[PDB]
Amino acid sequence: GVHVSYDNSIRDADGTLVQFMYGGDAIDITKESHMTQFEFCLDNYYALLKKYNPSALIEHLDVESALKYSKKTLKYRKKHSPHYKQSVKYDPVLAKYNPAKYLGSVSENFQDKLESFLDKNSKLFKSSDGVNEKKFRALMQLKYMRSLINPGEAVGIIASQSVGEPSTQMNVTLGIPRLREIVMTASAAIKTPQMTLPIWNDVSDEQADTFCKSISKVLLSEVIDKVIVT
Amino acid sequence: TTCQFLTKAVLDNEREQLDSPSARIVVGKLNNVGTGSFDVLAKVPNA
Amino acid sequence: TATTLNTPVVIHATQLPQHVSTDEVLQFLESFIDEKENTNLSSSISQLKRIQRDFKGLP
Amino acid sequence: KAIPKDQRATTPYMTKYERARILGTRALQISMNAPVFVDLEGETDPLRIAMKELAEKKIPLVIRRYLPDGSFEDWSVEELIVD
Amino acid sequence: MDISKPVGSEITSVDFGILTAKEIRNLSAKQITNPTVLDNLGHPVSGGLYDLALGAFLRNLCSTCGLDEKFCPGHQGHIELPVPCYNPLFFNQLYIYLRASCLFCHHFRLKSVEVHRYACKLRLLQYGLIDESYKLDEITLDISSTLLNELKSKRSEYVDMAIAKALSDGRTTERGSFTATVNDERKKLVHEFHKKLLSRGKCDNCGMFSPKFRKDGFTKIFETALNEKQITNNRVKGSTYILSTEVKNILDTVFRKEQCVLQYVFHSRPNLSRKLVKADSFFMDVLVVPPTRFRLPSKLGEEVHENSQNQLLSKVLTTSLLIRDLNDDLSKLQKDKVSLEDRRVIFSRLMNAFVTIQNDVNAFIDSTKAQKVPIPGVKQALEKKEGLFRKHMMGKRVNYAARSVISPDPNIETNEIGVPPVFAVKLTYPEPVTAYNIAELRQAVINGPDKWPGATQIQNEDGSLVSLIGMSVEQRKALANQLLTPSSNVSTHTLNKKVYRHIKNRDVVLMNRQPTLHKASMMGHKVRVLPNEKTLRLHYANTGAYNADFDGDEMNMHFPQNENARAEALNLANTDSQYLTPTSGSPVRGLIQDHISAGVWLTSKDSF
Amino acid sequence: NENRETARFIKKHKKQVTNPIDEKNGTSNCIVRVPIALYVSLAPMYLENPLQGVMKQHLNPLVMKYNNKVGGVVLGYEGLKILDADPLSKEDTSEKLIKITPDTPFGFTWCHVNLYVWQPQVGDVLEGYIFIQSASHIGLLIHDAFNASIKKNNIPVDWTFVHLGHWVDSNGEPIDGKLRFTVRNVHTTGRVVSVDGTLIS
Amino acid sequence: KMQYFLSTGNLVSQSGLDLQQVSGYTVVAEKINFYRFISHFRMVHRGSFFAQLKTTTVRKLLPESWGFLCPVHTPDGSPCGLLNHFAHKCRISTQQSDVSRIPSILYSLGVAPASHTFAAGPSLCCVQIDGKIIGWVSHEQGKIIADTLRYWKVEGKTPGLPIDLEIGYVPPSTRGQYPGLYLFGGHSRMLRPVRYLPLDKEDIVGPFEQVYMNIAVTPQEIQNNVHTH
Amino acid sequence: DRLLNSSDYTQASVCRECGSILTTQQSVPRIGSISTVCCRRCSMRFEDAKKLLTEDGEKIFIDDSQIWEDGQGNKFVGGNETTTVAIPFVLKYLDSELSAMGIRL
Amino acid sequence: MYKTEKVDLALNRNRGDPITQHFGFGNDEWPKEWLEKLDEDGLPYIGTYVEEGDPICAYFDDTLNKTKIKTYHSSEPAYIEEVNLIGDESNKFQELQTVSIKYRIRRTPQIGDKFSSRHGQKGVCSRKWPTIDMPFSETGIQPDIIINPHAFPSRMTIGMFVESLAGKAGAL
Amino acid sequence: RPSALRNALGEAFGTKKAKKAIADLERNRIDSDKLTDSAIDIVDSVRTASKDLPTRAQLDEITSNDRPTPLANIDATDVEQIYPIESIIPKKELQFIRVSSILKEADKEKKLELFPYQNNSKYVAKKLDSLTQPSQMTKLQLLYYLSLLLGVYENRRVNNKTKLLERLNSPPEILVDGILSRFTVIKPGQFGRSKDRSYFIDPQNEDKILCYILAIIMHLDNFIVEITPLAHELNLKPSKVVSLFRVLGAIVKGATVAQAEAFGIPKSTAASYKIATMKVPFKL
RNA sequence: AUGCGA
Ligand SMILES: [Zn+2]
Ligand SMILES: [Zn+2]
Ligand SMILES: [Zn+2]
Repeated sequence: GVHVSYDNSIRDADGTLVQFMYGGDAIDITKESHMTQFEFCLDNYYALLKKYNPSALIEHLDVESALKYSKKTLKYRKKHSPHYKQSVKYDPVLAKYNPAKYLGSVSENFQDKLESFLDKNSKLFKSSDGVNEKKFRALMQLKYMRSLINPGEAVGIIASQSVGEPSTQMNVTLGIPRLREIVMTASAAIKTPQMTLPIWNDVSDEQADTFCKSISKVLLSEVIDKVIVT
Repeated sequence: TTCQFLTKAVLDNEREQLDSPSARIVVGKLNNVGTGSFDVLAKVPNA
Repeated sequence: TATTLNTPVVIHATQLPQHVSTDEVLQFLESFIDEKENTNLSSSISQLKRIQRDFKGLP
Repeated sequence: KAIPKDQRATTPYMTKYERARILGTRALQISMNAPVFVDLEGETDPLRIAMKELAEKKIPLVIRRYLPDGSFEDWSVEELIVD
Repeated sequence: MDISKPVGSEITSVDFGILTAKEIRNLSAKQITNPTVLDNLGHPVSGGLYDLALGAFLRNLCSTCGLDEKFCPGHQGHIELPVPCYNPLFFNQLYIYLRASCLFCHHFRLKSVEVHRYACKLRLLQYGLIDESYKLDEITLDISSTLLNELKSKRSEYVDMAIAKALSDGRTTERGSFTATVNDERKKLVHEFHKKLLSRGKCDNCGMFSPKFRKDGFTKIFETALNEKQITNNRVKGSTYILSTEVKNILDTVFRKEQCVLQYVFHSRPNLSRKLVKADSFFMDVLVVPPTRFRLPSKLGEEVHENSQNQLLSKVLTTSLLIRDLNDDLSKLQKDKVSLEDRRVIFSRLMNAFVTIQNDVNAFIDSTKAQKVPIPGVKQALEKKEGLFRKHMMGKRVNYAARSVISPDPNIETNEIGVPPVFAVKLTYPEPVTAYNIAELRQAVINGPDKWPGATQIQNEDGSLVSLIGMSVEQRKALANQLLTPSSNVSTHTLNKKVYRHIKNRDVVLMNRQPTLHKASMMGHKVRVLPNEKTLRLHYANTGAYNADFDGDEMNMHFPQNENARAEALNLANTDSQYLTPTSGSPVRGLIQDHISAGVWLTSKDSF
Repeated sequence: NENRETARFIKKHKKQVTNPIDEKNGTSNCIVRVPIALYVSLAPMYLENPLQGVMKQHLNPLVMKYNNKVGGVVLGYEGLKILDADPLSKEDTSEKLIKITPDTPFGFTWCHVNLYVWQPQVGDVLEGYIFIQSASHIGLLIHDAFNASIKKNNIPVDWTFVHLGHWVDSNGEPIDGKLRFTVRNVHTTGRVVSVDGTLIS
Repeated sequence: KMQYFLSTGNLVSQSGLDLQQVSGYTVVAEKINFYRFISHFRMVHRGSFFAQLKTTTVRKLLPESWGFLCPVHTPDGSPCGLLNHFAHKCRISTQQSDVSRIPSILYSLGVAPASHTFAAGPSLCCVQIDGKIIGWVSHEQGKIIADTLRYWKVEGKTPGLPIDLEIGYVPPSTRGQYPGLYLFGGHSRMLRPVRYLPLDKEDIVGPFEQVYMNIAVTPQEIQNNVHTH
Repeated sequence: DRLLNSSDYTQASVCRECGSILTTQQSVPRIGSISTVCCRRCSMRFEDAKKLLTEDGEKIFIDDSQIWEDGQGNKFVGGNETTTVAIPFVLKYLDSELSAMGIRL
Repeated sequence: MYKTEKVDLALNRNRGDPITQHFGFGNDEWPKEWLEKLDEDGLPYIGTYVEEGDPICAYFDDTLNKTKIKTYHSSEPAYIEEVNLIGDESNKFQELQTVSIKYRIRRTPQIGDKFSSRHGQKGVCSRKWPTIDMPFSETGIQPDIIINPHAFPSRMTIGMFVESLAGKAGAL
Repeated sequence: RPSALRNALGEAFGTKKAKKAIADLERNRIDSDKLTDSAIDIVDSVRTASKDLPTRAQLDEITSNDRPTPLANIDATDVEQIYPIESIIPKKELQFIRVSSILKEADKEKKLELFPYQNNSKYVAKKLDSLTQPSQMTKLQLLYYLSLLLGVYENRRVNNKTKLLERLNSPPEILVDGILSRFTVIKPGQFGRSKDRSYFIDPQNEDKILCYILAIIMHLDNFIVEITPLAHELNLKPSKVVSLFRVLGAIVKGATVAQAEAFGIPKSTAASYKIATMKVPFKL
């Protein structure tokens, strides 16, 4: 029952919404592979410009509304580039503009990596024929819009097979029994329930060994040498 | 446990809204996913 | 003649019928017959003209 | 259920699934003697003919995109960017 | 299927609900009464299991439809169960509801206003008003009848307010409110409801001491004695087996006296049907009779195997008729026979008979509810490992399909599949004939079914089928000049003829391997008829997507019959749409073995 | 309750009107115009004659034909209206829209049309031109369209035979031309529509 | 009735023959290949009921099977490990013999008769013959009897001592198998030849005694004071 | 197309007034009557029918058992898989039902 | 490939008021082209080519007053190897109601047939390569079988390599 | 002994013993006596509930049953009066079957022009030899009836009136109408009638007709029928002939000395020579 | 089910 609504939200065939975006970005795995290989795409810039020629499409939508959000939020977000003290005044652009309609509505993680690439490639920008970060960035955004997951894609099933099929190739429970222990039974009784504890930078290794002994359970049996009942 | 779900369904007087892809298969209905996520109509000349 | 491709699934009136006068009947007949003449239905049309003649007085 | 034209908010592009269904249904129509609005240009496969009709957007079909509420947007082929 | 035969009455939803014996009697095509099945070793017993009212048989027409075995859809008869019994399917339920009553008042032993409390919650959850469902608990105040009625007033007012708001706000509708969370809140509520229902170990509304109820498991309920402290307390308030009949007579009255709450207790959504909640819902006063069409014996090649239903049903008729005959024997004793304890034994026959019939009907439902490897009942028919649903609904056999061991072929496209001419001559496409395909179909007809781009059959536009299986070149020649004939019936003037043409180099086909581990393992390939082949030819590039190897692996070839499925098999399922896996998006399709060593050798700087 | 179900039988099986004799000298106004809603299929081949498509498809075979629901022989149709599948066209648009099946190229539509129906009832007094005269019935033809026959059993013994000979009326003169009769029944279980007249009421 | 049971393989009786299943006992000789025909008669099954088991320790090839079950003749699929195959040199005892004379020789060898022994424990070796407990000795006498027994086995002068007797010696072992000298001569023993070096002649060994026996695999690997065969 | 259209696809009768696919029957024809689809729930016993408090003309249909009925002429045909019909076999025994929806009702 | 058949005339053996079915004819009206396959005793000529649809025997039941035949229902043609008349273990049965017919189905090596070395390196025959197109050695021969080397790196069927070099030496 | 068995059980298993004991608990006293009285009242309720169905079997045998037969006269004091001619040949048709011309006609060919049916059967040759007196007119009428039934049986595969008519010799319409109405399942209808009268004879009707035929032979043979020769003559299954004769209630067994002598069959084959007979005390 | 191809 789990599929993509036309609004990009993940709803069940019941109608119950499960996620508001696929992985929170609505990106298709079958597209992503090169979606973050910017330099290569650039070496084949003119070809991709021939695929995603914008002049056919630049007439049907807006390339600024999201870019405007990018200006106010990109400023304040670079101002807030501590985690729980978030830029709560600005949700990500994917919340504020249909990624299919205003080119530039992209995960902030992808936006940031892309800009940082454009800055780190000013020397590639000293190797181009004339390409600029607005023309290349515009192209890569258009790759992003054209890489989005289609309305109605059976992504629930796709997920499920993507977990089953590779699990055929298969101190704590690993592999299939572990996945079973989670996915299949949601067992409140792990076979090897563990809790990882970060120890402060100041915590010496010897203090840590003292604490390791100091926390472990100690049964009376553990100290008993001999019991004689007469 | 098909019969168990049968019992709880009848006792509820449940109505199937025919959403499950499987359930819809049971009734021989175009699946609602993908190409069945929508309907197609036709534009016809009125004059 | 047994299925949808020839016969409507369902027919329902939305109000109580209206009792067309002889003159309204004749005006409909003349307009309908003329529009149809302008196909075994023609034979029923042949009967409609006789009805028209009977709605004229005499076949 | 009628989503106002002023209010249509969905992807201007034809989904792969929408395009697929359109091509099937229109092909099926021509194959059931729907009047072809494009040059047959020799072709005999109704499916490739419907593909020609898509290339010219001569297709006279409309997509009803449903929203899980049940509201829908009636879109012409002649506007949704085919690809 | 034919595209030429549309329907426009599609099912939009499915309501579930209990039948009723009077409904069955009105619809029932017949009552089957005779425990005989066949007679004189070979004849269909009148008004028995194989009465023609239950469908057509042996060239005998359906006595309810007069239709042949190949035509009569069949009709469902019915059995009038002597005494009322217990429905296995709800037996746990009726036991629960039995434990909830008062035996001197015949109400639920739970506080009436608290009950009303429940009814309120279940009404709000018909509309799924969850926040209000939690908000009801706040209504608060020896407790006067004026005060208990004041709680009933505030609660009813609360119902009216939450409804008036939600209906005003359109936050629900006349049709109720239905969501997954509403269902869950119902299961939790109905559970806490049942726990409070169980808490009363004596009546509160009436103070009465209900007996402890014991059960055998599926055929008897017993009514336990009480303690003299409770008995004498009953004086101031002034284990035995009981039949289903007494259970029905008590529970009916209890179920009516608490109909006002139970009305909302037994529906998760608004009872638009104004359905009375009847105790006869858990009991079977009658038994239906399925169509014989669906009760035919399994004859596989020579062996005729009896139907298991015939056997269990004959067991029901024998037991029931014996019990009716015992009822005749007491109707004999019953003049008066003042001291003939002789019946003290036929009365043992009555008790034994009664448990017997109940258990045997149970057996008719579920073998695992009766008392070595007995014929399966409907519960066994529906589940085990397939559940009629899994074995014939969630998966089926299919037509237009072939299976064969695959053989490699590198010279075909990577998107094609090599079809051997046996399969190329035995698979057809239902081609509507036009002015644009008249030439091709006229030639295919000329070839006939036993040649290349040929055709096995011709379906007229009148609906009739004309097989070309044995027609001569002359006969096919005559039909070729008739493929484009004019209309004949205005009933059919809109259609055009169809030709069941062989599969050819322009068709798409859906190849599926064994372990359907992922959707990428079942793709559509473009058909390429290969001469002088007998095995499915496949390009190597696909074998790492099927996880296939020519060791002996066999593949299913599906030929879709429809432009919707053709367009999907040429555009979506097609190999080109499968260059990446959705698991990871790494390409799963590339050259293999020898081609790899060939690239390593050819691309060496040493290669001139 | 048992009167909801009797309300179902009388109120569902109720008859609307009893078409009277015009001026009590004509015929019963069994001809009536009724606006309906029908549900028809549309082939693709009528994409250039869609209103006429529906006509040729469904409405043309319906004329001169009995409909159980309307209770009579369709006298003609008026005002076909395709219900647009998509709102706003003060019903008016150079093109309409229709739902296509999710399996076939066929369309399904709502339609609103006025019907011209011949809705006779039992007891109506009608006049007919004698079709035939056999010793068990009198054949007549209503409007030159509807065949009517009055069988011997429903005829007054006061009628007079003259020999398949000839009938002489109750007055004592042989019948000729037109006959005035009351409708006893209308039969429709076969080939074409049907009827039944009486001379005793 | 035996044609029916033998035609279905559903052997059923009021005692159940002390067997875990009522099917699968019969197989079609399936002569599609002479290899298959001979393969049928050296195939042995662990039984259907262990085929039903979910685990694999039953399927695990154990080293005890050396010389008795084939390490490579095993089907692939559900039966894997369930359908074992006998070694081409394996034999099956079909009779029992001269067990009556073995007590006499043991008594001569120093076994105390169980009425006289009056002792029992892991601290002492129990000499048993076919599940007839005949006596107790020191564990040292356990070893002396085992080896001298093998000498009188390979010898030809003690007819009360059939060549095919299996000499189960169990030495004393910390938490080991409970000690004893369990001889067996009865039916269904699996027996296989090995070459006894001290008398340079063939000797029949079964899988029980093999556990504690040092059998060199070839003459050049015979380790001093270790491999007896 | 695969799990239906090419397997057990059947255009089957359902009662537009009952919503069931197993009460449906072909009514028996007569000297003046063709075969007509009837729903068993939607018919009246010719022995009753208010006859004491009470005809359309065309609501009487006859069974192969010669039984006259009033009504039952409101059922139609819909595309489903034949196994669906197989379900009433078990389910109708199971004391449940289909309310097979359609257009207006 | 041999397929053996039992042709029984005692399907219902039935009470025992009759048991007359006899191989042969009576009405003459049968298609005399059946003699092209079935001898005047109702049994096919041993050696006969049989194809799907061909009559495998002809018999006569007095109840039907008809000469009936058992049709052959198979995917492939065969040849009749033996026809065996069974009167044995019977009390009288002289009417010859049981006949066993053996079919000989020739099986040519064909694309899709499985082949294996003695090393479990199994493969279907992908194609029957033209002799001219095969590779020919300087000894003037072209191999019988070609196995792809790329199978070995996973299988490590090196015993097969030694069998190749041993069979070559041992032939020479 | 069961109790003792229980003791054995007690020793063997605590748990299993518990289960059996539970069974005992389930039984309890079973019929309680006070409970029994209440139950009796319930039985009265059952009386109302009870499916007052009928005699079950007597009614079925009397009425339509495994195969229909002519109406037997259970009170007949002579076998010939069990199935009178009017039961074999309906009164309405019997009054119209006048065979006087057949008795008076000496020429076999002219008699053939008088027969309602002509076929390949030897029956007419067999019965004709014995019908020489006018007193046998009734017997001759029965001969007429077999001929008519034979025409029906051999053409039971005919599915329309005209094709059936093609096999008969201008038989009285009343005979065809009666046979089709009560011994066949007519597909009724004026729609079919405008083209022709179409119909079919189902297997149960075929069984009925065959029973009527055996009834005819039985009457003309004074209720003593040779099984073997009849089966051979009619091309019927031995099991079918036996079953059908038993439906009529005849006793079929090996010939008596008198029967063997009269029929001229070896006494040694008498036990294998099946004869059908009818007696005074009617069959149950 | 026994066995088996993958
Ligand atoms: Zn039927
Ligand atoms: Zn109470
Ligand atoms: Zn209904």
